[PDB]
Amino acid sequence: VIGDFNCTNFAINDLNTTVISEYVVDVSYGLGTYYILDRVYLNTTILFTGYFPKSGANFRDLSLKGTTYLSTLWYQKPFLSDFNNGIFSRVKNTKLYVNKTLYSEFSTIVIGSVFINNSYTIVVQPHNGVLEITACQYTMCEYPHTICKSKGSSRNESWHFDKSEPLCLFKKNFTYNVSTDWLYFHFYQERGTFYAYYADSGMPTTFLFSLYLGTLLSHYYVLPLTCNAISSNTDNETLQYWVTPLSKRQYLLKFDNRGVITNAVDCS
Ligand SMILES: *[C@@H]1O[C@H](CO)[C@@H](O[C@@H]2O[C@H](CO)[C@@H](O[C@@H]3O[C@H](CO[C@H]4O[C@H](CO)[C@@H](O)[C@H](O)[C@@H]4O)[C@@H](O)[C@H](O[C@H]4O[C@H](CO)[C@@H](O)[C@H](O)[C@@H]4O)[C@@H]3O)[C@H](O)[C@H]2NC(C)=O)[C@H](O)[C@H]1NC(C)=O
Ligand SMILES: *[C@@H]1O[C@H](CO)[C@@H](O[C@@H]2O[C@H](CO)[C@@H](O)[C@H](O)[C@H]2NC(C)=O)[C@H](O)[C@H]1NC(C)=O
Ligand SMILES: *[C@@H]1O[C@H](CO)[C@@H](O)[C@H](O)[C@H]1NC(C)=O
Ligand SMILES: *[C@@H]1O[C@H](CO)[C@@H](O)[C@H](O)[C@H]1NC(C)=O
Ligand SMILES: *[C@@H]1O[C@H](CO)[C@@H](O)[C@H](O)[C@H]1NC(C)=O
Ligand SMILES: *[C@@H]1O[C@H](CO)[C@@H](O)[C@H](O)[C@H]1NC(C)=O
Ligand SMILES: *[C@@H]1O[C@H](CO)[C@@H](O)[C@H](O)[C@H]1NC(C)=O
Ligand SMILES: *[C@@H]1O[C@H](CO)[C@@H](O)[C@H](O)[C@H]1NC(C)=O
Repeated sequence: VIGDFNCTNFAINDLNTTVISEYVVDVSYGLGTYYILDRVYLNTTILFTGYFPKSGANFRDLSLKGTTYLSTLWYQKPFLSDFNNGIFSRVKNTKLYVNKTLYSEFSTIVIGSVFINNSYTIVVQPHNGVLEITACQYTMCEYPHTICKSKGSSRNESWHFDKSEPLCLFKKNFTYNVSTDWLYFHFYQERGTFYAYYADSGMPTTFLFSLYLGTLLSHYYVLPLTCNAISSNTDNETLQYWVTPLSKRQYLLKFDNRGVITNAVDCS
């Protein structure tokens, strides 16, 4: 389980027939890199040490799409994952349509330790062009999940059950371009402070925020999304949420004559 609160008994089983899809990290076009502090480098190559993916390591696609039933096995290892120093995410923006109006969906991620309301859980959730980010003492469900608010779902949304508002260290919204095909994120921790970088356009990420927690984060989980759409019998659309571990690595970075990181090399 994530959490421990019994949010519902409705339509749960032990279905085993789901496996992690995997793909190979390739930073040669600047994927997995980020812009350095407030600096601009031009038409040059730099050696820099930062929280980066290992080149040639695997990404794991942790996105889960459901329709009605939830497997208990989705709420365990290998999906419930160790956070260590941090993670890099490559996220497909699943662009749906209703009456020729565009809607943007992708999986929520939660980052935490015990997921009990005596500890802070970070949550990053899309709301169709608004990225809502919070860090609160959420009463996380045993079996948390989200819904397609655009197309609808056979079950209600539930990932926490707080009746009164919980205590929060952080709560902000960031806009993102709903038309882009991919979002990139770095989430990492150093000396009890969490750091988030993202990009909605291009591959190199840029700083969103940092947050003092004092405590070590230890786990992350990508919430199942339940939808009446997003499948081969209705639209051929898919979720994808690729993650890979960060570590403190030395990279070569190449900046063009307008300060964009165009290429990188993991030196080991
Ligand atoms: C912070 O987060 C913690 C969890 O980490 C929350 O603590 C839980 O809170 C819930 C809701 O109050 C508790 O659930 C309720 O427990 C009652 C007592 O359980 C005993 O009695 C039942 C029989 O009634 C036995 O089966 C059981 O083994 C225990 O011996 C139950 O009486 C409640 O059931 C009633 O309400 C539900 C509501 O859905 C109905 O469906 C039932 O029919 C029935 O009417 C209910 O189960 C839970 O026990 C708490 N857990 C712990 C570990 O304390 C905190 O509430 C939360 N704090 C804040 C501020 O949000
Ligand atoms: C951040 O974005 C969220 C999601 O859009 C906003 O939450 C909604 O706010 C309206 C107006 O108060 C409510 O009617 C909705 O019920 C809220 N939830 C959802 C899921 O839409 C939120 O107001 C924004 N701002 C902040 C500071 O959180
Ligand atoms: C969860 O809640 C329902 C309704 O109260 C109950 O029937 C079910 O036995 C509960 N399961 C657990 C593990 O608490
Ligand atoms: C579930 O899948 C795992 C991993 O392949 C396997 O070890 C296990 O025996 C399976 N159990 C059932 C009942 O399918
Ligand atoms: C960029 O750097 C290369 C290598 O020094 C040089 O040949 C080129 O003229 C430079 N171009 C600009 C626009 O600075
Ligand atoms: C969803 O919420 C509505 C309104 O509270 C309720 O009527 C319905 O029974 C709920 N269904 C489930 C599966 O939770
Ligand atoms: C949004 O993304 C699309 C596709 O990448 C791009 O054509 C468009 O210019 C972007 N708009 C904004 C405001 O960034
Ligand atoms: C999904 O793609 C396949 C191959 O093109 C096609 O047979 C199928 O009908 C498509 N499904 C929908 C809902 O269009």
